[PDB]
Amino acid sequence: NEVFSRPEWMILTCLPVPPPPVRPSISFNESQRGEDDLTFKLADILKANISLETLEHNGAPHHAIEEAESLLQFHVATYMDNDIAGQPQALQKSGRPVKSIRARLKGKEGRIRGNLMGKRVDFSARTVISGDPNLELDQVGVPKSIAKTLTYPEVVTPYNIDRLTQLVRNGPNEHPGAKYVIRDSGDRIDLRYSKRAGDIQLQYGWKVERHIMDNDPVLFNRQPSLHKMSMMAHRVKVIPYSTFRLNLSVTSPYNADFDGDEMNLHVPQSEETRAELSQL
Amino acid sequence: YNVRMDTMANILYYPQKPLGTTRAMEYLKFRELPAGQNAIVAIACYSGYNQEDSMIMNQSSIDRGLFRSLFFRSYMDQEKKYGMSITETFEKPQRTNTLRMKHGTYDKLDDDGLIAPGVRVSGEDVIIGKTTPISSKRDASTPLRSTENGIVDQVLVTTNQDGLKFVKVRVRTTKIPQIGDKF
Amino acid sequence: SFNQFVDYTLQDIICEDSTLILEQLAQHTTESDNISRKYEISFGKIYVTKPMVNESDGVTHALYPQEARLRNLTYSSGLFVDVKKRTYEAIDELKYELGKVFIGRLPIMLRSKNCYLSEATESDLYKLKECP
Amino acid sequence: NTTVLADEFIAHRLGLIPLQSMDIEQLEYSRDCFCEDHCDKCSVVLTLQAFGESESTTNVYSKDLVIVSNLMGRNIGHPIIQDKEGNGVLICKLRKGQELKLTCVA
Amino acid sequence: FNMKLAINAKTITSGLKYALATGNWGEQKKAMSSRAGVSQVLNRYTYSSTLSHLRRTNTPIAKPRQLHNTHWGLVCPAETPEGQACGLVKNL
Amino acid sequence: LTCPECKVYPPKIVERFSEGDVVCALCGLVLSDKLVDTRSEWRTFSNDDHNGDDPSRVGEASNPLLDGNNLSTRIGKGETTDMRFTKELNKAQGKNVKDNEVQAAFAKITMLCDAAELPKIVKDCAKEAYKLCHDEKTLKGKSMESIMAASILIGCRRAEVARTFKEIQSLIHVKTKEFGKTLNIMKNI
Amino acid sequence: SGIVPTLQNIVATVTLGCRLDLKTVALHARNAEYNPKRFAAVIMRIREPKTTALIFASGKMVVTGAKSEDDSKLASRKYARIIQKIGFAAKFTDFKIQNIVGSCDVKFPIRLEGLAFSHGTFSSYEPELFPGLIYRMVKPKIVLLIFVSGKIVLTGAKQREEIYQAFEAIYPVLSEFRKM
Amino acid sequence: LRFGEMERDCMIAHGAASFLKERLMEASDAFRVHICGICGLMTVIAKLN
Amino acid sequence: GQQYSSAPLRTVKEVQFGLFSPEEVRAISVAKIRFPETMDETQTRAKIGGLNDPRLGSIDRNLKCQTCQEGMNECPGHFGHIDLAKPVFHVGFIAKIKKVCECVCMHCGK
Amino acid sequence: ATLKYICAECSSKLSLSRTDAVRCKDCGHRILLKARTKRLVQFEAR
Ligand SMILES: [Mg+2]
Ligand SMILES: [Zn+2]
Ligand SMILES: [Zn+2]
Ligand SMILES: [Zn+2]
Ligand SMILES: [Zn+2]
Ligand SMILES: [Zn+2]
Repeated sequence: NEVFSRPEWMILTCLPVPPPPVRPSISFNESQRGEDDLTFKLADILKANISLETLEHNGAPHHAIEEAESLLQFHVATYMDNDIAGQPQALQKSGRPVKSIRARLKGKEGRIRGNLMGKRVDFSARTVISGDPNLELDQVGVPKSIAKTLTYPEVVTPYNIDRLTQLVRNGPNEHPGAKYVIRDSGDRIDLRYSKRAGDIQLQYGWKVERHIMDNDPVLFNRQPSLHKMSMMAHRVKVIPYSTFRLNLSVTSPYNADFDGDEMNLHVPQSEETRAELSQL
Repeated sequence: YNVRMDTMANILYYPQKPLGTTRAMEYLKFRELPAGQNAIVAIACYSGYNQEDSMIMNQSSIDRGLFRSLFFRSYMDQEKKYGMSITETFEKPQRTNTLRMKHGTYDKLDDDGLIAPGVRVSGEDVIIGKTTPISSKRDASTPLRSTENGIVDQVLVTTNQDGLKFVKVRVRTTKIPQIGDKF
Repeated sequence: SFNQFVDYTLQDIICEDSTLILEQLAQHTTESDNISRKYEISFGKIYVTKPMVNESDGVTHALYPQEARLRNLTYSSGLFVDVKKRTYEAIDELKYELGKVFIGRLPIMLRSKNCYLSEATESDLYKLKECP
Repeated sequence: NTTVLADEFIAHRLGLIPLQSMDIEQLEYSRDCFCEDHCDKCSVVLTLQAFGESESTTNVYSKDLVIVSNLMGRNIGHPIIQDKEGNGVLICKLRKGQELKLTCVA
Repeated sequence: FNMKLAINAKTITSGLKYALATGNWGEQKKAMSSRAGVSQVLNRYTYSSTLSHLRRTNTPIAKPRQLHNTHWGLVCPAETPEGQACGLVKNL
Repeated sequence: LTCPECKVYPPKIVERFSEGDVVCALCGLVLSDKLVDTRSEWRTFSNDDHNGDDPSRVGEASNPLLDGNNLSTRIGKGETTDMRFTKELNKAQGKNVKDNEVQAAFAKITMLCDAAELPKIVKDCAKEAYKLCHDEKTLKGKSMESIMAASILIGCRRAEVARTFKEIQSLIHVKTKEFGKTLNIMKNI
Repeated sequence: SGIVPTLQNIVATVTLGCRLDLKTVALHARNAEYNPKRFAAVIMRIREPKTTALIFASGKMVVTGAKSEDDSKLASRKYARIIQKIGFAAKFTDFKIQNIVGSCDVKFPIRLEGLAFSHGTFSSYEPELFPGLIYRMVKPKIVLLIFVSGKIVLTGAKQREEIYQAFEAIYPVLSEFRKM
Repeated sequence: LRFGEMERDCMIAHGAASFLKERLMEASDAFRVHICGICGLMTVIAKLN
Repeated sequence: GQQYSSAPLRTVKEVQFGLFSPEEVRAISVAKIRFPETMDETQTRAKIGGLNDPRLGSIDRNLKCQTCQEGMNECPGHFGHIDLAKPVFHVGFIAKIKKVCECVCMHCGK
Repeated sequence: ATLKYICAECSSKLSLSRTDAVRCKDCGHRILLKARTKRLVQFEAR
């Protein structure tokens, strides 16, 4: 394409250098410092470059230049891809091969399969499941500790204002309590440490990050997840003891038993998201 | 078991030899060093709390010591030497001249940077105080796992093959049978 | 298995390639040339001590399994080999002639012949803070 | 505690040792009692000091428990001894320098 | 020809210490292909767990997982893992 | 960091790592939300991964105190490799290579400590004593096998590893009065 | 201090202004030794004042061993006079003292390692090499050799006054580290 | 925890468009860039202040 | 949080893949990148005007990000360039390049 | 009357501090435990 991809652009003449975010560094203790494999591979490209530049500038010995060119060719090439068929791998002192860019995107656990198409998440919780003849089909027994950690951001409104103020007063340690207060201003109030955690006076529009409570809709899931029924919306039921309790008849869709199975819990953060769960 | 420092050790309070045994166990030292207890077991449908591979335990028996166990975890730490000048230190860090302190408490530390054995600990608390001077100094201390707690069993101070001061801390808990507990 | 390797296999490994020689044959111009030499280095019997430890302050002493596990050491013993260095020489066809060295620390397998705990009685092990 | 057993292992056993509860009805539940922790009106204080003087294994029995609190002259806190030889419950075994010094609040 | 300068002790000492520690049965901190898991930390959960670890067999890479007739009296017909290593980890 | 609302000179702030927040301990205002695990982050640089399967392992640790900042990989054999291209690309690294080779005098110190039964902390002091005095005009033209024999007693005299000068005379080499003057011109530096 | 260092040796140079045949000097002068294979100069000594001269082919010489400025100039004149008496157009020129050495005895012992640790920037003490402590004084620029015995050596001076000023400056610190 | 590929699928099966967006954005990764309207690149030097 | 920008919030409707014209790579770039040195202004504690932030992205809880400022939790990080001594093949397209040569005249370009 | 460490075998109240190495009077056995804390520890009776 004459605009976006002329064939002349396939060959590399100039090299875009990625910024630190793409190749982070870490400064440990003044005699320990960690650089990313790319920063290594780049330095080789550079060194090989600086070398070949000096050779061309000086008396070009033809065959000592093309010798230095196919070194540069290697470093640049091995930087984008280190798993090249026929070629030797660029290795990093310890004997391990350099993590090329290709290789960061490639596999499951790559940037695609493992950071975009699936990623770990916050408002998640996991524990051993156990059955209960006294839970209703659609509910899920949630351990007090798990309820006390997972939070729902509720907007201060005339309807909830008084209730919310009470959970705020209750605080992070009591069971129907709250963890944070989010002001209009954007800054987060930590009820655990704020000197004003007592005398906290709410304003319509603020958000109270309150504990997960009985009858909140939550996504319950048993992995693998080869089913839409492997992830279903349940009513919370805060209970004692460290296990997620489920109604026995709901065992089959998840494909769960109580021989040591664990299950995942995800908490929606929006009125919209909650509706999605409860309604679909 | 009482004389060795291993990461993790699980010991049964009252082990029992099995009532039903193999002639081959004689050689396996099993009756001398057992892996369980002979429980009074009913195969019954009761409250339906034993459905799909779950079981009901006699809470009365659990109190009497049925299936309790000891638990020992061992935390280690080195006093590393980073070249000609930089040396880590065992001490109780002061929050004014020490960066990035742990929110946990440092009060249980004696001035040598260790908790004396016998003190009861708990989550996020600081077992071993360490700083990595760089300039005044950052905090390199060891806190107890946040999901655990117990009482410090033993604490030993040593030097290694080349003579780096390093310290091992044992923490003992007693794990009573609970709900999601596998058998 | 381990014992067979210590008592026999170890010696045969020291004796397969074993001896190595370097020959310095001159230019045969004139003195100081016209001098052809061949030097030998030979490996004889192999020795192996009981397990030991080399502390920071020079001193070497025996090391029991319990001290190894606690001070995070290696339960290894010393490997010693008889070395001999011969010298030979000719002028411008006739080769004419003109101790025990430490080589490494080999880790011992517990209860093997070389381990302290091998000839140990029940009461012995207990004093050694080992479990019988 | 210089014993082969854990502080809490021993502690657990001490609870399972039966104590005279004849006059239990004239003792208050500490929860209902008005002090700060415990007192005489609500508890029995037991003491246990044991040491391996003998070259042979030294045994620790429920008989080795001693009442240190004032009983208000009521039938309470006496370790129940049904044992023929009159020893009661075997709490622990000590060797030589094995010492066990503790205090119990019943 | 100074002897102490000639023979490097650290060669065989740390050369064995590496293998035994890490488990990559080969030379040395530049290992691959080297066979990892040859040396491993002894299971000390229960006494039986320790015993069965000192009688464990690894088979790296026709129908290997199946219990062969020739395994009679030599290898345990029951003691094998479930999944991936099933029938490739033999127990004496 | 200092709380914008309060501002007391000793700024009492906690790192609630578990909730991934940095809080002001007084007013409770959260001062930061993005918070990273330094232990696990350091696991990406110095790991146990020598095979090459870990996707987390993506960097390597270096030593800026001893070798400065010389980032450089090595052309070596991989799974699918012809033994030809390894030789050429290595014979090509030969033309691009003096003082970047005097680092093999660290291999002289390392092989001397291991022959003298010396700890890992002594070598790194002997290598830092040698790097900061081998190109000095104050040492000028001293016996080059007696200035590294003097920097080993300099590294031992700080790491508290007792080694007499006659103990290092037995190793190499040492000319006594020659490595005794050199042990003083460096001592001033 | 109450003590005055004793001048023990004075080194001076003298240009005789005229080339010399060392081989001839060695042949006609008594008490002369010439071994070009080791030193390209004739070594000659005289008894009054007791000194030793190093005579070069260039006509320049060094006179050593003199204990006073006068003895140094006087001895220098005698050597030149001999060179002349032998047959050279030698002349007494550019006389110049290049170094004066003096010694003392403060009479008391000295804890040297304490003095070295105290004045680390000026003193170098390592009994292994040399038993005395080397103190490099800044003003005046004089090097001192301090011994446990209380014996003091001062050198590097061009004027005898520098030896005296060097000793006065060091006496307080010597006294401070007296073993008593 | 990991809201992985197979979990994405279930959400896609349910038709939980907004629940998915939330899991992938608000509940994890989510970031804001400034892009150019001419060459749709993250080139923009946003001195937003 | 993450501070407000007056820029219009929009959604991505199309993604236009292509290759980088060296002219453009040069044009985007905010730094030359001349030296294989990381930071360490010879044994120091600051980045070298050469590799990472010669005039680039920002790190270590410090704003300095070339006027842009912001620092870590806002800065996307901007690119530098490196000027290569001679052309080299992009490993991915070693074959599309080959095929293009195979299709066209290696003298007139037709 | 106060203490610190112990012989892992000849158990003999030792005690020390900085640079005093880490040995024992006679038997070197550089192990040394650390003995209890005076402050009484309290326990649950169940
Ligand atoms: Mg199951
Ligand atoms: Zn009371
Ligand atoms: Zn643009
Ligand atoms: Zn920026
Ligand atoms: Zn054409
Ligand atoms: Zn002792």
